[PDB]
Amino acid sequence: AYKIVLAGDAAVGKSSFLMRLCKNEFRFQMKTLIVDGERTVLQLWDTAGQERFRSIAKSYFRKADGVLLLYDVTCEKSFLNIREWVDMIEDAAVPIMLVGNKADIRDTAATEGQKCVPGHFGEKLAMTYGALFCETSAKDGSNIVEAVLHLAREVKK
Amino acid sequence: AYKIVLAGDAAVGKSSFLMRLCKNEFRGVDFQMKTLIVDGERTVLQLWDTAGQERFRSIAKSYFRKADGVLLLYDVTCEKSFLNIREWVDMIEDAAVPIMLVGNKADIRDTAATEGQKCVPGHFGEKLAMTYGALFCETSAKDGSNIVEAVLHLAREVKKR
Ligand SMILES: Nc1nc2c(ncn2[C@@H]2O[C@H](COP(=O)(O)OP(=O)(O)O)[C@@H](O)[C@H]2O)c(=O)[nH]1
Ligand SMILES: Nc1nc2c(ncn2[C@@H]2O[C@H](COP(=O)(O)OP(=O)(O)O)[C@@H](O)[C@H]2O)c(=O)[nH]1
Repeated sequence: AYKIVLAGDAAVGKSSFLMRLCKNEFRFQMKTLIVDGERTVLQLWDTAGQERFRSIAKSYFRKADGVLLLYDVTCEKSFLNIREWVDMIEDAAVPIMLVGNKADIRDTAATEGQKCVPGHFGEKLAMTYGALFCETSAKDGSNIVEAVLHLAREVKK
Repeated sequence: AYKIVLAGDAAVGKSSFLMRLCKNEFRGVDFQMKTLIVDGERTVLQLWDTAGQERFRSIAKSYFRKADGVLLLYDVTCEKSFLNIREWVDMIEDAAVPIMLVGNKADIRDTAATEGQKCVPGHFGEKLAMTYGALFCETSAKDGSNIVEAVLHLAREVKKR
């Protein structure tokens, strides 16, 4: 099994991402992917409930084969804090997949004149880090399985 | 595209350097594509900086490993930023690459010296660059002095590897 860690600030949607991926619903865990030819099993750890414990995050990053690092496209601070998480991963570690989650609210946010992190900011930040990038919605399921497959393919190298 | 990172202490003028270079103006991650003519040929640069991330040593190192070259800035009117050049060079040499040492804000040297404030003379900048085998240049993001020239000098050394 490949050990995959979900990290990012509280309230970015880590628990929701896992439930959508594993149980297909919105309100460690095991996940079998078919990646290219092969059956590929993931063991999925998350830092939800424990985000403030740097030592726990760091320990997870040490045992990780790969990291899914979420921010929330509607929460600017969660995107600013990506630097805090990546520094911890670079020190303790591994493929990183940067995920702009909650992409489904962007239209609502935009309509009501509220600020969202544009996707190209995430693409560019991810590029500087040598990280993959993906926008997802744990709510409507969009890109959820695809983000994890893109990470798994990079881990299998 | 050659990958070029700007580094150095906060407030040395990394953003201002990039904005002057890429947009010819002075007023997420700073990230710009820039085409230069180096000798005969078109040469594409992928440029970013460590503004907002200076205190993250693991990220800095990751950036220095990924760079084809570094523009490393200090502020000629701020001695501490110059002394810290030695910390930055250690990280760059530990990580990996051509370095261009840039003494930025050269336009303020007269204002500093008029007001009794200490500045780093270019001779000291050149001497530190020679210690490390780095290129050296003084620049001003504010008035545009030597900004493109610095980058071209680095790009030539990067193409030579
Ligand atoms: N609209 C929307 N809400 C989401 C999404 N993902 C999570 N949420 C909501 O964001 C809040 C925080 O989500 P949660 O999964 O608990 O985040 P965690 O703290 O990172 O584990 C909850 O109210 C979720 O319903 C998403 O993709 N879209
Ligand atoms: N006078 C002068 N000021 C500059 C120059 N470059 C940057 N600054 C100013 O110094 C401050 C820090 O610059 P900034 O680009 O944000 O530096 P950074 O933290 O390294 O990215 C800003 O207020 C700039 O306007 C320069 O060449 N001359």
